[PDB]
Amino acid sequence: GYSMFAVGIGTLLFGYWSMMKWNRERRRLQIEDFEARIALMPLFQAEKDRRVLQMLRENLEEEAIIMKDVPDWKVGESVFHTTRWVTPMMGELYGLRTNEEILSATYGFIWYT
Amino acid sequence: PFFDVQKRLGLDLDRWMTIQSAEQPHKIPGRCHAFEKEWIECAHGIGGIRAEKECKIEFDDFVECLLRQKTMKRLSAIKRQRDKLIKEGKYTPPPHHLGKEDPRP
Amino acid sequence: PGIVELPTLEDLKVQEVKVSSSVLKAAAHHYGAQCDKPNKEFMLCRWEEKDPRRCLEEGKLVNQCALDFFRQIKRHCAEPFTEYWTCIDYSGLQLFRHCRKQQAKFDECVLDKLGWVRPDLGELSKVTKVKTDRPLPENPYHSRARPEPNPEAEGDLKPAKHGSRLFFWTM
Amino acid sequence: MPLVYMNIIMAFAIALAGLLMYRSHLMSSLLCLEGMMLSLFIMSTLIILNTHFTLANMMPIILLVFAACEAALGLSLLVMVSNTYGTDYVQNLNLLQC
Amino acid sequence: MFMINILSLIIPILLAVAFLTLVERKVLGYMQLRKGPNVVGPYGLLQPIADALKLFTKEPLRPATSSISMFIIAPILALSLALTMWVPLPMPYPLINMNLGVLFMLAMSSLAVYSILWSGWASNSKYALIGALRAVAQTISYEVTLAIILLSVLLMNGSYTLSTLITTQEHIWMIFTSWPLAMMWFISTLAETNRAPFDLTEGESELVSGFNVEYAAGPFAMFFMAEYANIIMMNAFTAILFLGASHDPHTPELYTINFVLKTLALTITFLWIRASYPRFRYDQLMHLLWKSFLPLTLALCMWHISLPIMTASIPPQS
Amino acid sequence: MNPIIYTTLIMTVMSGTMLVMISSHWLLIWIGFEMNLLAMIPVLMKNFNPRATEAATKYFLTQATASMMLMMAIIINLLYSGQWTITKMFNPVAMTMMTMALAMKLGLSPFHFWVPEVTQGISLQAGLLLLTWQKLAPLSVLCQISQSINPNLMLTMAMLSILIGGWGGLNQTQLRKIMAYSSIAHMGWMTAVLPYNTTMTILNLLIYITMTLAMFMLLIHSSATTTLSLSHTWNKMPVITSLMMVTLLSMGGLPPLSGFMPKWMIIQEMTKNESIIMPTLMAMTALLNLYFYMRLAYSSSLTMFPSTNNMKMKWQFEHTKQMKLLPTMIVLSTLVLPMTPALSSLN
Amino acid sequence: MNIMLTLLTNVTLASLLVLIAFWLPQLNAYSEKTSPYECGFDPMGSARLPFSMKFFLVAITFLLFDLEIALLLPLPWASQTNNLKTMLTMALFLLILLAASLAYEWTQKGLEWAE
Amino acid sequence: MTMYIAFILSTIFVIGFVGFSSKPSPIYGGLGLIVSGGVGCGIVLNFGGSFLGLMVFLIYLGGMLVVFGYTTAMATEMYPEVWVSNKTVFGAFVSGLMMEFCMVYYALKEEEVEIIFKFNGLGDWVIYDTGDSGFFSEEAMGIAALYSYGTWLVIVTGWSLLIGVVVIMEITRGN
Amino acid sequence: AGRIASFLKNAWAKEPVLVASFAIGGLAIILPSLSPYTNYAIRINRATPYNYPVPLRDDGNMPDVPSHPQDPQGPSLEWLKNL
Ligand SMILES: CCCCCCCCCCCCCCCCC[C@@H](O)O[C@H](CO[C@H](O)CCCCCCCCCCCCCCC)COP(=O)(O)OCC[N+](C)(C)C
Ligand SMILES: CCCCCCCCCCCCCCCCC[C@@H](O)O[C@H](CO[C@H](O)CCCCCCCCCCCCCCC)COP(=O)(O)OCC[N+](C)(C)C
Ligand SMILES: CCCCCCCC/C=C\CCCCCCCC(=O)O[C@H](COC(=O)CCCCCCC/C=C/CCCCCCCC)COP(=O)(O)OCCN
Ligand SMILES: CCCCCCCC/C=C\CCCCCCCC(=O)O[C@H](COC(=O)CCCCCCC/C=C/CCCCCCCC)COP(=O)(O)OCCN
Repeated sequence: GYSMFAVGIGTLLFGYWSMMKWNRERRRLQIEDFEARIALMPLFQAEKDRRVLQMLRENLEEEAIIMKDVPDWKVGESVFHTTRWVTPMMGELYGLRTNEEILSATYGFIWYT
Repeated sequence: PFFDVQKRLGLDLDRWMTIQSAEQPHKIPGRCHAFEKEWIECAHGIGGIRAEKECKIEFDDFVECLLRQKTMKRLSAIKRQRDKLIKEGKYTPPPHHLGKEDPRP
Repeated sequence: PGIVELPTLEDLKVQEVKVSSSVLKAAAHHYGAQCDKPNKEFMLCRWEEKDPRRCLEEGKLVNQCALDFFRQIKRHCAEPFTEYWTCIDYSGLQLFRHCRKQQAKFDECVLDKLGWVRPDLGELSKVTKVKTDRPLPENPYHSRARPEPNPEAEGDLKPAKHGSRLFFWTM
Repeated sequence: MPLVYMNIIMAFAIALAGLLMYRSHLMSSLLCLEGMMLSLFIMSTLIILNTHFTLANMMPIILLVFAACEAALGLSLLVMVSNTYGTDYVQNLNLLQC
Repeated sequence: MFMINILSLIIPILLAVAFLTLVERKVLGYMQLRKGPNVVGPYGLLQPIADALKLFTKEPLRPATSSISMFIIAPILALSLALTMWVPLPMPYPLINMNLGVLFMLAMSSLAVYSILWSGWASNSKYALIGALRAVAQTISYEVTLAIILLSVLLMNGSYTLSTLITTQEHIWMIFTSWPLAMMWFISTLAETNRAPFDLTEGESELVSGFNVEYAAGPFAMFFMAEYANIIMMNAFTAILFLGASHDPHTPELYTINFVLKTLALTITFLWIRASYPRFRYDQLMHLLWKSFLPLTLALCMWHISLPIMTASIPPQS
Repeated sequence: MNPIIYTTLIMTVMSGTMLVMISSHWLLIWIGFEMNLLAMIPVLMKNFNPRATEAATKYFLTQATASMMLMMAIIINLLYSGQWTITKMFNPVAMTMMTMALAMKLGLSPFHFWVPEVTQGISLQAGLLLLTWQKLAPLSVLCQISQSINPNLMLTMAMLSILIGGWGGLNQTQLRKIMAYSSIAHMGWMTAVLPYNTTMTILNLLIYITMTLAMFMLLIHSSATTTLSLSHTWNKMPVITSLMMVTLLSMGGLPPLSGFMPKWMIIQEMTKNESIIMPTLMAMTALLNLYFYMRLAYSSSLTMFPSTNNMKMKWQFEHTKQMKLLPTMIVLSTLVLPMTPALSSLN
Repeated sequence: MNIMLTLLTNVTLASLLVLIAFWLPQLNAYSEKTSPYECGFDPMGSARLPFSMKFFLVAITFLLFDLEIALLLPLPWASQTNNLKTMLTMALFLLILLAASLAYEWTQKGLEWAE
Repeated sequence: MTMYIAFILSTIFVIGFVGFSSKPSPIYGGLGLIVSGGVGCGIVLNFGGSFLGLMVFLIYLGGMLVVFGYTTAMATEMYPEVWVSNKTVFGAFVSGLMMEFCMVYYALKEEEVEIIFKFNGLGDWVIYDTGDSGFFSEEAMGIAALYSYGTWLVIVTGWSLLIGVVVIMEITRGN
Repeated sequence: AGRIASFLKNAWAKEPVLVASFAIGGLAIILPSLSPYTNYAIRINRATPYNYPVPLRDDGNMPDVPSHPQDPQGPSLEWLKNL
């Protein structure tokens, strides 16, 4: 009776100590790769800004070509009263593009398994 | 009717969850954080009756961000005109809207 | 509502950094150590202007500094870095802990040839200060003028004239 | 609004009509009530995900919780009704008039 | 190339089930001082094939009083769910990589009970009804305790991703930190797979055949394929949870072999238990799960919430 | 039921109401309603019998449907504006659904059908709770969203409630159904003035609660649930029947009694908004409530009905349990008209 | 997309197994053969008659306890919050009331099956 | 537009709702609600809410098991009804299917305000946000915030669950 | 004093499972308030950089703010490595 309980608690304490050490190491490693991501973030931000702006400009040029016959249509007219930057809705970015890359931009991360 | 215990005691039982622009975990922003912030700062302290008239611009922008109805109508109009032009063959879509672009990082 | 102003395709052009994500992850610590100043300037512009159109030149400087960093690495010792990022690239989760020997060789090379010290744990996540000549934006939200409030309550409180003035009550 | 929002709202309307239009079994009405709760869960979750309102990601769960309470409550009542009549027919609940 | 992976998963599982029938028969035989199947093929290696061929060439009967739609749907649901349970399991790489693989397993397991429920009800026979209601009682007995045990165990993993469990147990088996929980978890799996001493929905000596008494030939065989596949799957899940095999990214076959050996050991332990003990009464199972397992499980959930905070050992990946 | 469990359930009902009335978040108001209903169901079944079970089932079905509609309205309002605060509904469809849900919870016509039956199926103490405390939460919610309510729908429901309360009460011999129809008519009076002045709504609520508490306590004191049972009370406790007759006259709104003060304050308020036809119809319809109150007073106190021999034995025993607040309740139900201006303290 | 394909494959395999079972063998179906089984004899009543449940209270209690599972599964993510003292208090508080509700039902004979 | 998978899932959601709202035997109504719960889980998963969809599916599986047991105990009759064994049930089912078809047609071929507002189509993919950042799931963070931000919610929910246990104990007492 | 000892002996003899459950739950409740490593857990949680550290504009009055990650100023995770 006593011996069985003593062995059980001893095993539990050994496991607790081992897992404490391993989990502290895991937290340190996670901090490290989070720092790697933080170091890489500004470059990704710059490229994302340029990519979004180029897609919007290409859509603007194509819309200028397409809507030259409609009489009372302003090219690149906002739908907001405010003049500050509004983050583009992904429908605007991929509105005039093919179905496969729209499926990509919409469901690629969710469907990736 | 409304016994306003929270403000009397400074308790904050549920006010942390009422608006989209209020202290999210890990500073994750709402999709319409700027619009709601502008509308709330416009309408603060002037009363509901005055806010319904004098902050209509901010509220309309906030609603447009929420539902994107005007954006969808504009995209539909552009797509319809493009389809009409392509069916008759007057307009030809460029390579970079057909999958033949030069991608960038 | 007005026309949205967009940059031309010409001024959106830049010399891209065309290395894969494993190479970037392998170089990331020294990259954040060396190219800190332009990256921080760009990110300060980014969170202050709240507009990608207003921080294009700083993004170009970010690209240029990254290209110079990678060119310097390629010039001094490319083989240790190549083995390191190949080992990194094999992992499906791209783990640092599985490639410590190659990382040690790369670190020793960049320390001996370039005097590059790998940042310690906790350093790349510090909030730092940036000195800039860019003026602080005045109305980044493009806010309208706030409506005037209701004026105020002022004066001394007098008893109600002839009481409540309900139908027949004299008080 | 997208077709999905109107589909969820239609599901709620159908469940409410099912609850309001009774047949013999009380269990069928309880199922309609649970269906209304399910449609509310789906609709609120879709709105909260679409607008990225992080702190209301917890409210549908709480919603579910009180749904359970209702369900439990209803089932309890059904038991008593059955113990009185041997059926769960809503026709038997006619001792009380207007 | 993904369909090739689907096939390379599902077909070997079916062969493993077929030969697990033989393995259980021979293990029970040798524990009962006899031999078991050794005539049909060398050492009975051809017995599963003969059984399958006999079952699929025998006439299936549609009972006159039965509801045919659910009567046919239930075996399909059982077998398809049993096959689906395997796709998030990392061996060491999963076919489907999910953030919440544990929750997916829980939900699919909760859905698999309706196969027994609907087969028993749509049989429109009294013994099948008794088996279905016993399935209702069994789920009510085990579900809450199993979920809370799984949560308490995964508090040290840091997430619900199954592959992360490999990283969590790189230096020690998790059973050395939570052997009480594992104990109950093991018993819970016995109740979840309808295995002796908790084979109540079947109960050969009580209700002839229970929920599937009216089934014959192919659908009957489908029900047993589903049950044995579930046995192997649950034992593999237990091996992943509590017996963490070291994984080398350049030689994953070592992990695969070690994992298969551990799963085989757990399955043989199930067969051993079936050979050893009498059957529970189905109210006694409820009382065991609600008066002994549940209080200890709640206390251990409290303890496993407090322990990482007390010792500063919270895992990563919020 | 165990007394400790009963106290816990009563305090849970009260806590649900308080949660409704102190919350600024729609979800917490909904939770308060759910908690109130969950704790309220067992109180209706405290005295177990088939009638109590049927009443509890009808009540739960009605309130659960209303709660579903209320949550749907909240979600629609959130969809058209990312708002959780209870200020003013931004979508008219959501506002209509919310108004219908709150009317169903209150029992306003045409969602009044459940009010008599449930009141008949439960005990007098449960009826007291159901007809007094259960009105606070929906009325508080309605007061908070008063500016958003469409006047036509609310006024239609209020006029229907007054008419149906009078007509239904005209046909009743059971006292609990009489109280239920009285409650429906008074709820119509309360909700008629809500779009114009919530202080008048609060004043009417307080006065009605006082008179309803007085009547239920007087009915519990003289343990009568039918007209003929109440007709015996003069031969055992004449003071009780006299007080009941005066309180009944007050409930009918006759001056100089207190029950006149709410209607007088409401009609007057409506005339400040160029509303004359509706107040005129409202008073002329409240005449029906007065009629069946007068009939009850005729049968109870103004004449003497035949009694039974065994009543002699009841002459030898006093009432074991005394109601502390019954005298204050009667006095407040009758003699407070001269203190009418004090209603300014309610805004 | 891959999970949908997996589900379709599994369901199709099971359905084809059923088709093979019902179309390959020789069928000789008659009324005596298809009649309900009750070990030698015709059933006295219907199998659709009400079957009394003696654990009905435990079944209702399971519904409330199953939603306690919904409130506790976000715990691994909750341990990553900065204010651990608050979450630990609320996590422990939620498990205490679950233990108290089980204790209340246990002491009031709620876990005993109907006789 | 994009394979309309979500539109198909929502249509099946409505179909299962019609299945259980036409009110056949509660066995089939429970099955219909299970189908609706599964497809609703799928709908929520297609919008990024994995945890919410999986949990609602699990909860409704448990609830429908309890409902199946209670149906066998107290909601059975000699001949349980299916959607084609009764003129009323079949009529309700067909009416629901046809009015769903009418709404879908009138919404996708032209743009009309049915009850609240209008719709043109364009698929769900338009209303997405294209945000690019994070080593975590926003849904998981928001749900886990219940233990740090939602103390009041935890208190009221736990009290309600304890009271619900007491309440079901009281209601089924009898006497 | 002796009454509780007899009650515990009886409970250990008849219902050891409940005794173990109550003991474990009580330890789980009380031990965290007496542990010195709870604060270490809070500090470790606050040291995890989930989002980007946005730089502050230099105003010439920030002596405790680093100008570079490797500058000595700012928080230090030295305590974490030795743990
Ligand atoms: C592991 C899972 C995947 C396996 C992969 C294969 C999947 C096979 C699919 C399952 C079906 C196979 C069952 C094997 C036997 C075939 C059953 C049926 O199809 O055959 C007969 C089909 O015959 C039809 O009844 C009539 C024949 C023609 C009907 C018209 C259909 C169109 C054909 C036109 C012919 C023109 C040329 C066609 C070829 C180019 C049915 O006869 P029936 O007696 O009832 O039923 C008892 C069957 N018995 C006799 C074997 C016991
Ligand atoms: C005035 C009358 C007092 C007695 C009667 C009270 C009746 C109501 C019951 C209890 C009222 C609770 C009100 C307090 C609301 C909690 C929120 C506030 O106090 O702060 C929380 C303090 O939480 C503490 O843990 C206190 C909660 C402990 C209460 C649990 C048990 C007591 C409840 C008992 C009654 C409930 C019903 C019966 C249950 C058995 C969290 O603060 P913190 O996280 O730092 O910072 C939040 C901001 N962040 C997130 C941005 C960082
Ligand atoms: C410093 C703090 C540490 C925290 C505390 C840690 C120490 C905890 C010490 C206690 C741990 C005990 C855990 C065991 C849980 C169950 C114990 C129990 O009481 O259950 C039994 C019953 O449980 C059983 O015996 C199960 C019956 C079925 C057995 C089936 C096969 C037997 C198991 C074979 C081997 C199991 C291997 C499991 C591990 C597999 C690896 C994953 C109670 O039932 P009764 O005896 O009838 O009495 C109660 C009513 N009067
Ligand atoms: C402060 C932390 C608290 C939180 C931790 C607890 C987590 C969950 C544990 C509780 C779960 C629910 C408990 C249910 C209570 C059961 C009540 C009951 O009914 O008891 C009787 C039995 O009576 C008992 O309760 C047993 C003894 C009294 C309770 C158990 C001991 C209480 C605490 C003892 C340990 C204290 C701490 C350890 C000290 C160690 C020495 C220093 C049940 O038996 P029956 O089924 O009726 O019998 C029929 C068949 N014979």
